[PDB]
Amino acid sequence: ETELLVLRFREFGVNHPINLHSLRSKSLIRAQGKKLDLHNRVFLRRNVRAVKM
Amino acid sequence: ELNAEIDLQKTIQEEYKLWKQNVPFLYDLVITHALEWPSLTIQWLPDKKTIPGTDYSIQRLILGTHTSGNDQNYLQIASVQLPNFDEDTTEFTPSTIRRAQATGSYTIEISQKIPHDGDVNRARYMPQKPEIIATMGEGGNAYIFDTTPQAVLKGHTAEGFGLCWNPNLPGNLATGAEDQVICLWDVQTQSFTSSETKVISPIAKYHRHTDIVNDVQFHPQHEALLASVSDDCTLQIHDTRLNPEEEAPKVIQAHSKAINAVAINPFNDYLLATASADKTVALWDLRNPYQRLHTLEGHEDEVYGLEWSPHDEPILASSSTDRRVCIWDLEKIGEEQTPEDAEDGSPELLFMHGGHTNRISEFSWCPNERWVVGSLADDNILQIWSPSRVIWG
Ligand SMILES: [Br-]
Ligand SMILES: [Br-]
Ligand SMILES: [Br-]
Repeated sequence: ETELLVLRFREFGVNHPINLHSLRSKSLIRAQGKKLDLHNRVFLRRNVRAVKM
Repeated sequence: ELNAEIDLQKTIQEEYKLWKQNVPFLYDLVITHALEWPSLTIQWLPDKKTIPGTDYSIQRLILGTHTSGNDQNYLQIASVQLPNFDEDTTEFTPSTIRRAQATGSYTIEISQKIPHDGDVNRARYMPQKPEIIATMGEGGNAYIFDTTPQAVLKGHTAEGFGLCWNPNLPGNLATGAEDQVICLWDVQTQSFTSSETKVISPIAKYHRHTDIVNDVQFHPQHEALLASVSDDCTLQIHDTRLNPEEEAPKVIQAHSKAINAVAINPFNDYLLATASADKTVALWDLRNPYQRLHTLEGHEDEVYGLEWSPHDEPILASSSTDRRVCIWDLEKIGEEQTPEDAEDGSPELLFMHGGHTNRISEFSWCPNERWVVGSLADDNILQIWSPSRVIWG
């Protein structure tokens, strides 16, 4: 006694190991880039765009 | 407080309506089913059978009950008519074997109901012998059943939820409970008859955690490595060959809040995940164990459930009291996003399942299908779902 909310048949046709040292550096490097871009800004980017327009 | 409860029940109703509106654009398959009793546990059994003359296959789920009153508890096996919805998983050439449709009707029957003593806190089939199921039951006893009780395991002095078979040593079992203890067991099913219930005592007891032991798992490729996580905020790695009185060879302060689950990658022998009350999943390299690889952020409340995909090394699922099951793709870690895309969260958050209207109890990846998950919540609803191949392919 089951409700089928959606069924979409998958037609015919459409796996490398993770290097953990590479994952660790990508995690840390992305965190550096996201603190520089987003955290405690020193000016509002929208201010600059308005003045340059 | 009354207002909080009103607002929460309102928010959930709106969320569920909004989800249903978007289900056609999110999934290739969604099946819902109201169980007679809510279950605390779910696990797909390994077998799938294409049924000749139909548009479905039969696959099976291990469920339990938790009545907590004066009603009888049961270990249950449910049989699901899984519709043939995927060209890749079914041999359609014999055209007695038909393709399923959105208009089709598919059933779920309780195919086996075995009386169980107390809440079924967790149930797992022995990998080497799938007819054998271990449970965590009343007061901390663990129970063994032959589905084609056979034993009771006495050692815990409080109920528990950690339970795992050793995939490289048949009949070897580890358990962890709210008595702060981990017990190791040798379950020889040879002894089993059908008449009597054998009483087994532990082969070893670990007094290494200082709070509730929430989860244990053996390494898939090392018969002596046991991982455990606890409300004491530690992840611990035990060598079962060593003196139990000794400390665990490694104790990792993995989170600063309770750790509810541990999951060891089935393809990458050093990759391990922990799920915590701090709303986060942490990833670890066992070779470099005191420094976290990465933090998976996105859940809005405590994380309790955690299971790697059995088919794809970088794919991980987690569940939370935020009523979501999330699926993460480790290969996307560190990518950049447009501001609009970032509103949905980190790039490695691949998919979110928001169909449940209560706390999620447990989920289980379907081993015989592509990206199919069975998940449970407090309100007796079972969901069997599969995200759109457009998203993950
Ligand atoms: Br590596
Ligand atoms: Br401005
Ligand atoms: Br297991």
